[PDB]
Amino acid sequence: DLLEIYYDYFREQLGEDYEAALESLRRVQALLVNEVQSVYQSQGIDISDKHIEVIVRQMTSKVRIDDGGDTIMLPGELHELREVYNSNNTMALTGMAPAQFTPVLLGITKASLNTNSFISAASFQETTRVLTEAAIEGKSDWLRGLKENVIIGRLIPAGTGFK
Amino acid sequence: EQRFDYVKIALASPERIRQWGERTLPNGQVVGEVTKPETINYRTLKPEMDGLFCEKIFGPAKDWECHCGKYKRVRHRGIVCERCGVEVTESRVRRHRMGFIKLAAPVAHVWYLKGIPSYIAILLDMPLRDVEQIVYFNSYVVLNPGNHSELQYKQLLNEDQWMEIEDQIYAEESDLEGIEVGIGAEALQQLLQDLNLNEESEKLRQEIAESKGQKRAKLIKRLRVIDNFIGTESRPEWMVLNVIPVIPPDLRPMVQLDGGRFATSDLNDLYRRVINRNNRLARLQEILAPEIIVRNEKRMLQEAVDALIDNGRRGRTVVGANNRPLKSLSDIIEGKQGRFRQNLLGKRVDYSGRSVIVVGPNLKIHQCGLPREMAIELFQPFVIHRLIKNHSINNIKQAKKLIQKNDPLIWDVLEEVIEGHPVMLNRAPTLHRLGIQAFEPILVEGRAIQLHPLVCPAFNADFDGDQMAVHVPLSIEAQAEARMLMLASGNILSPATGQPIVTPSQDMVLGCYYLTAENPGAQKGAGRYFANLEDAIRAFEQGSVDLHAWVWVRFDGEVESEGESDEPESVVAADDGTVTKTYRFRRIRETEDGQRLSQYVKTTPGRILFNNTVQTALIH
Amino acid sequence: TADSGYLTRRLVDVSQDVIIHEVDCGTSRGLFVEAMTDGDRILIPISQR
Amino acid sequence: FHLPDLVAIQRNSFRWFLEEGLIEELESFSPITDYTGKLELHFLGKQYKLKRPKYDVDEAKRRDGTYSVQMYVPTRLINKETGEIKEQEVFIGDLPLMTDRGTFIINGAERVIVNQIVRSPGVYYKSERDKNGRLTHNASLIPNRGAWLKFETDKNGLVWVRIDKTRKLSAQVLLKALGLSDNEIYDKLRHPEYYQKTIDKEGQFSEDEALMELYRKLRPGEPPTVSGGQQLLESRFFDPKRYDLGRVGRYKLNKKLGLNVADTVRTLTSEDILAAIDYLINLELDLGGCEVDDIDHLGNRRVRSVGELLQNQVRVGLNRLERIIRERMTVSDSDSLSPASLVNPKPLVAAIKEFFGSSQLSQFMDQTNPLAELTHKRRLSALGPGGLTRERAGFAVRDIHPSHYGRICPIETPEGPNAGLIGSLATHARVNDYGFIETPFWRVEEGRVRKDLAPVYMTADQEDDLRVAPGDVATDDAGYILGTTIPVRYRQDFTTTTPERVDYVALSPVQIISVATSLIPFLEHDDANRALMGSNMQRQAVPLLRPERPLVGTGLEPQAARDSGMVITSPVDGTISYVDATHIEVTADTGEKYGYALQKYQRSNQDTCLNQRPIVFEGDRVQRGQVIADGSATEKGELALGQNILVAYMPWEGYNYEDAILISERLVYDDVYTSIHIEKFEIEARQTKLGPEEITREIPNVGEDALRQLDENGIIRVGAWVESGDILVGKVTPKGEARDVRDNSLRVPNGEKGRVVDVRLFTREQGDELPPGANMVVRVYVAQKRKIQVGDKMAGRHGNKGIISRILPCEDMPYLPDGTPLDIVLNPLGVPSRMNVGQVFECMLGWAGQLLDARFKVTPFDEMYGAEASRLTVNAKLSEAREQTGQPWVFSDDEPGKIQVYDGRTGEPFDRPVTVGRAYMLKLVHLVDDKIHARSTGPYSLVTQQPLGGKAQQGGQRFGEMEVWALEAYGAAYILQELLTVKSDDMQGRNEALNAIVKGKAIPRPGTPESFKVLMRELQSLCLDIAVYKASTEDYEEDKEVDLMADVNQRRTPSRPTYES
Amino acid sequence: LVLLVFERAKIIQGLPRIEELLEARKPKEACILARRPGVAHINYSD
DNA sequence: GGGCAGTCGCCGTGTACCTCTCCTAGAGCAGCATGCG
RNA sequence: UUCAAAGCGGAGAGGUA
DNA sequence: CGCATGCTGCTCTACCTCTCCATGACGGCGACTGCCC
Ligand SMILES: [Mg+2]
Ligand SMILES: [Zn+2]
Repeated sequence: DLLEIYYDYFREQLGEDYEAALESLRRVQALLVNEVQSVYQSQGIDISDKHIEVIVRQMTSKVRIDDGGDTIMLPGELHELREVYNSNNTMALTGMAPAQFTPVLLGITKASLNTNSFISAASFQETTRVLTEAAIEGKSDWLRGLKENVIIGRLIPAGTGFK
Repeated sequence: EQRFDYVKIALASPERIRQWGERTLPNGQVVGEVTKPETINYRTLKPEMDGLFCEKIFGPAKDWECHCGKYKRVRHRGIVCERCGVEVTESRVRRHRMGFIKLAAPVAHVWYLKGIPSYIAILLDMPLRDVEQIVYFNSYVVLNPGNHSELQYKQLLNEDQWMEIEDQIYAEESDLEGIEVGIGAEALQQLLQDLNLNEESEKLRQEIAESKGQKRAKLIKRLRVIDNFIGTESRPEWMVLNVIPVIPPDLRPMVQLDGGRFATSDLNDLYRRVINRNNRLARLQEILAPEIIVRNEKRMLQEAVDALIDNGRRGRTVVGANNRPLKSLSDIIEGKQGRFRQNLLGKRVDYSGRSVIVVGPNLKIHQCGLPREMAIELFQPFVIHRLIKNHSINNIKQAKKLIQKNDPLIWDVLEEVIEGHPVMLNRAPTLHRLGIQAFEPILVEGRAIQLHPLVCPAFNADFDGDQMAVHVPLSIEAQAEARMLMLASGNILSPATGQPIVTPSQDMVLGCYYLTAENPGAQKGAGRYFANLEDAIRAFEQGSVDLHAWVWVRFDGEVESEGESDEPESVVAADDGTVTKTYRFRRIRETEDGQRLSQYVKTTPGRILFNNTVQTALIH
Repeated sequence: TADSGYLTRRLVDVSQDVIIHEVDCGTSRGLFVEAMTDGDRILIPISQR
Repeated sequence: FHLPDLVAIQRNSFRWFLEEGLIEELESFSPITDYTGKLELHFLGKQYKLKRPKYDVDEAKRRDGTYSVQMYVPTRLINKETGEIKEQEVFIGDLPLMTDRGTFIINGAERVIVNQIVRSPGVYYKSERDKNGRLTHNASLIPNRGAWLKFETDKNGLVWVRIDKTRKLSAQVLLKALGLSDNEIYDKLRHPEYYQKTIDKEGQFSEDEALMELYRKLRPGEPPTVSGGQQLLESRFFDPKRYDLGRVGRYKLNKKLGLNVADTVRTLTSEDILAAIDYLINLELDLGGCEVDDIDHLGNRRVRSVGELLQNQVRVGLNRLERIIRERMTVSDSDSLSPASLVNPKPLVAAIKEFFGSSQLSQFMDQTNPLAELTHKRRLSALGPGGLTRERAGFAVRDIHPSHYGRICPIETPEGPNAGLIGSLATHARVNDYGFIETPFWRVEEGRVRKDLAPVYMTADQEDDLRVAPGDVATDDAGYILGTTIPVRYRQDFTTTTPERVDYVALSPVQIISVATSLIPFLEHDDANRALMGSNMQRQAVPLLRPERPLVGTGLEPQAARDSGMVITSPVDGTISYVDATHIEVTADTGEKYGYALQKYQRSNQDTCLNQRPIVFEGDRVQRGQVIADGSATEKGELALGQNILVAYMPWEGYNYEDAILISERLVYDDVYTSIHIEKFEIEARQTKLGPEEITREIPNVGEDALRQLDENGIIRVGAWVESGDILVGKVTPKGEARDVRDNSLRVPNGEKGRVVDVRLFTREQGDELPPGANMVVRVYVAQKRKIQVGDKMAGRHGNKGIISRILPCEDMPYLPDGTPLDIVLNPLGVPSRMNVGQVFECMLGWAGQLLDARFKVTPFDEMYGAEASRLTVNAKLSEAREQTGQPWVFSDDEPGKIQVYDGRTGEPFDRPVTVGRAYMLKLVHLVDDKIHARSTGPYSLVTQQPLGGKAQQGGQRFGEMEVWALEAYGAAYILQELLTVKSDDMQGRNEALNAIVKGKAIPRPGTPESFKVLMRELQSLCLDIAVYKASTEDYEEDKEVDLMADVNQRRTPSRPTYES
Repeated sequence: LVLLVFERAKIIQGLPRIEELLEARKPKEACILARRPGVAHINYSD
């Protein structure tokens, strides 16, 4: 609800919603990072702050689509902020009707099940639900990232197998 | 240049399922259908001709051998026998061929009916309870309400309601032409075939354009599902099964216990139940039995196929010999002990061993001690190659006999085989990347692995019962990469924070503290002047000064004392402009408005030892 | 131990695809780093951060 | 030490089963009648005519059979109308018998039935608090066997009832359906307006509609019936065959609710329900005499042992038998029948066999030494069929309750997933006939302890209103309590009172701990975690070649050894006339002869020796109760698990680092810490459809250089030394293919050697029973002697573990001011951070005892007599030893426990004196000969084609996913890919890699592993259309589906990698 | 006899707090202001 | 219709290694030991 | 010319780090 | 002197239904359900 408060304030004050989304996400990100680091430092444990920043940006990088103007985006879909922004810009450059959106906070388990590869998600949790949804949508997996080249037996795209 | 680029998934049509099985033969008929529930012959350990282990369908049991034994030899390639029609080829093809079972009555797939989202209910605009009642023969459904007033499309009737409607339709008095059809079976195929996705999508969009309230999310879900089916070019009625496939027989094998008893799988029981019920229902349909028994058979067949696909999801679990559930097809893939997490994301490997660890001092970091009984086993192919090339033996069999006989030359070869070959060591709960490291092995005598004391905190190891696992790399790339990226002598800092990770920890810090401390008693030889540090060390080594005495040494360099007085003291302006400033721990003597002439430091022989050791290590 | 292991597995699966592919995105945004202090006392100095 | 028989739970339970446990179940089922009521079967279950066992205990052990008896019950068949009575005796089953030590012998293995701690039957009240609502109270009524009942109070003041797991319903329906008018339920209740509110809100019910509604709610979908509801209630609560409170359930109900119902009636009645409702109302209204219950209290928990569990199994089998009898009796119209031909004992035999062989309450015995054996029979478990489950047990069940005091040990538990779920009975505790644990106390009158008045046993609930003092309080003449303030316990709290106001005193200071923890001297100077470690590790020691008593024992050693039944004491008070390694004879004063036979080099469940040796000589005067022979883990009378060795506390040159141990070479050539281990091998000759199997020495493809030690019958000879890969028994099977036999004779597994000591063999046509289809059985026993070596685990009694890392020649060890080299050097870094201060006390007292030849005994908690008793005693003993010996270097006043030590390599003394003493150390069962394994290539799994797992079958090491993550973090790509494919399941790349390595070429690129193809087939079999595709190069071409299951290279692909030649 | 009421003056956090923070769950505290303003009347009513 | 409290059911809960035990019911059919006149 | 006869799945109980 | 009957080993196949096998775990999230406007 802190995210909603910030988004509403910045939408009432600022004009464009892109900057409101960015500022709201920035403030929530800072709060989360500081809270986790404080909890760890209460004991005698020290970790660098990049390690927590990498994890936290995986939770605050999506948006919920509302009233898509003319793109192929029904309400209720979760999409990356950058993709939505680029599509809206390229569509409204000619003068079309843009789409609305609202930032969301996901979590560490709900975000791992929203990946674009069904092989990674089926091997984590809830295999039958993921496989049924993928079968209905007719999804295809292009084998990018770890945990999918390991299953087939290929060189991982990191390290000495980068190129 | 790779074989494939991506993986795609979709719904299976009956044509595809029949095409997976149903291979052809150089005759006028196809073979790939399972028709009888027999698995194996009791008298002789052979499979039957039409069953879960048949040889006409799944391939021969013994390579280049036919069922009747008439054919043999690898000369016979791609030619089928005549007395029994079994193709002659390798037996490995047995874990490829599939086959299929043809159902006498359609059944519904339980994944698409009983799910957290149910897709049949969403597509048909009906609640899950109504669809579940129409299936399993609990109610009826109206397919055509034509020429009536109180009947609507997709309305659930009942036995008494159907009887009372029959009392009017069968009178045929008037106003009831165009007999309405009701059907107490599934009839889901007819309801799903009646779908007209394009105009349904158009109507749904037209309705969703106007008015929202707060509960248009249902229409949004329906539109999403309809659009998925339109885009994929699938048919919804494929969610109701008409044929099913059968897994190849080596993935459900028969194993023999010690006492001669058989331990068959759980899939064979489920397949047997399905086949038996299907055959019984077909037989009943042939004789034109009363319908009230045919419906019971159909319901039982539905429950059997459902229990094969997924056990205990909708109804009651099927128990086997004991009161324990049987393992279905979904249990193979879904769990923590399923295929994904047990066989694909982690496996068992060759050229590996395990043993207890003890402490080895006098080892250098990047070295480990490997027992002589494990090395001769993990390094066998390299030993054989070296025996063949140098010390010309002959063939591989002679080399293996030489190893078995325990010739003295074996250890001489092994010692030069293993030098320059790194080895990877691992401990059980690998919590970070420093739980696996590479070392260079040294052959030791005994049955325990020797570990350097300076790597214990990284492994979190301890010498009270811990055990370690050993793996070896085979190819040139693995060896170069283990030497250049994982060797234990290049792991100084930690990746979580840049603090050092290889420091003297327990008994070395105590020794350094004792050596470099101070002692008010036991101060023989205090106040003696030495030239350079080596003289002081030589005077201490042959007992003439204590380890804790206070001595003056001549040292031109940089000093760092504790409890120091940064302000100069006892400045004595001597003759000729020479000034000798005397501090608490130094005796610098400086020239007149110039540079430094000499310096002396008051210290302890143990401190001289410590600092000389560090400087010698750095300069050499 | 079970709670710690489950948490680590979830963390690994959420963030497995973060690999370094680019040299520079060319931006001008960042955050403000300051010392971590409990009012009068400081807990983590700015130089360590 | 007032200690009675330590293993008495098992004996009492089995005696109860034999006396009145089988009778009660046999007589509760006897009158079996058919539906016409013409024939009756009566089981006069009072005689049982038990037949004597056909085999002794030793014969059963050595034959690998079962020790049991046969049960025969007399029955009579009565025909109505026409008078016809037939009498006979029917065979019921085989009952395994309990040996003299409290254990069972099933299929030649020793087994023990574990005791189970469960919740007692009765009525339990609880108060639950809503998020925003008031406090609401519920009550649960739980029987021994049957349906459960639940009452609940709502937020508006309404009373609801739940039966089993049906829907909730107002209490008025249940009370009217039971047959109670308004006036009596108004009078019995104490506050009738509270129930009057429910009456008004829910409407008055008459009997007819009460049963109507009860039937409607219990069994929906059926037409209601009055008789239906009546029968449903009668079957639910009032049927002896379907409902049972038990004796304990009736006792608890009467005790809590204050009723007066008879003890013989064991089913629910109306007064119990009325009283439960009244108690709930009073608890809601805060009457004053009502209180909620605690479920972890030891007054609400019970113990079940072998008698009750066997009774339940017998009951189930008897129900099945009655079903069979009723089905079979009516199939014949004409009688032509006898009671023998009517009963079938198969279901009862099957039930008993399943209970004793395949249950999870019957467990394989722990038999490493007598202490482990003794403590395995006194164990209490909270898991099993009728208790808890591992995923459901939480923080509250694994804790220590204040009611465990003197009944369950607070120290001895496992570490890991089983911590707090298995416990051990305390030293003085005993279980009464209801199933509750008791403990003894002495009475205190006017501050005087009456140590001559028969201590009283009291349960947890009884001793809550009394003020009970601990067992360490000091009295002056076994009389008045000294001091002015005394610690007491009142209502589970610790307070202090004047010693004219205490009521009871505990018997002994060790009443709170178990038997394993009672053997640790100077325990009050140790931490609790290390005490747990030491008590657990004392039960993993190995019996040694020549045992030896401790010098600083605690006083309980002679009692912990008398229960294993391996020490022989003379009952005679006479003379000894014949002594031998296998026989002893003692003659009384004209009182005949007593002869004993001794077991020699037998084998335990864990492959350890079970020898027995005599102590006495011929013509010796012997008194009654004197030890005559002793076992393999006892010195004269008492337990002896370790040895006394010289120890010094100091660091060596890095060999003591982090729990490692440095020892001397004297412990190897003096045969200290050497043990005997015996193994058993078995081969079976069966018959096949192709033909039978023959045991003979005519083995094909073998030379006479490998048949030296066979006895021209195909079986090895006694006294032969067998190394690895040696034939023991030669067998040939009739293969089908000239010579048609194949060789699969059994050989010793890799890594085993020793002497052959026994070749006992059994066959048909000789009176031996064999499994079906088999002709003969051959068993071979092989023994070996193992010495201490680098990699073995050593331990002490105070929790100090270690692994041996070096064995120094005796001229390198540090030595004393008399020239004696030390035996072991221990690191002092491990003492202060773990707080084992008692080991130093033990070392110093052992030093004094060795110098005096004294063998002291110290009991735990010894500071009630002085301020610092242990230090003063140790200092006085050391000073006395110094004065008696005459050597001044023994004891110094400046550094009491420290003396000077020299360097054996250079001869120079160390800078400061160190602590030396005599320590009692033990050798554990974790030896490095059983932990080393290696593999290059071997068998593979059938489905996945991955290497097998297991030391006994040439298995591989698992590379889990955490190691995969670690290799991914390093940037490794080629090591990982080589591990995943070429070394695991790339069926064609394995042979190519091996041949390339042998030939010296480069290893070729891998392919797709087999597990991925297996997964694709499994997913296709679920009606999923999954495939792999290759993208199209040009624009409008279609993507092409790639066929994985088709090798393109027509080259050899064997199942296992093979060497080319 | 009685049940006295009093106010005591009285924190460390561990794994549950970290799991709750990383999974973005809903705790039960911390009423949050929604609009800027500049005055906070406590309004101790009757 | 709108809006619920309240309730029912499914998902999830550390890694590596070692030792021991046991593993489908019922019915049908054929050949050998036992008490009696 | 051929290889070739030693490997098997599940459930329960306990232990070491 | 010989004749009639119970016990044991092997073989061969087929499966559904209950009085339900339990009613001491805890959190999260989605889909029915009765009740009050
Ligand atoms: Mg350890
Ligand atoms: Zn043929």
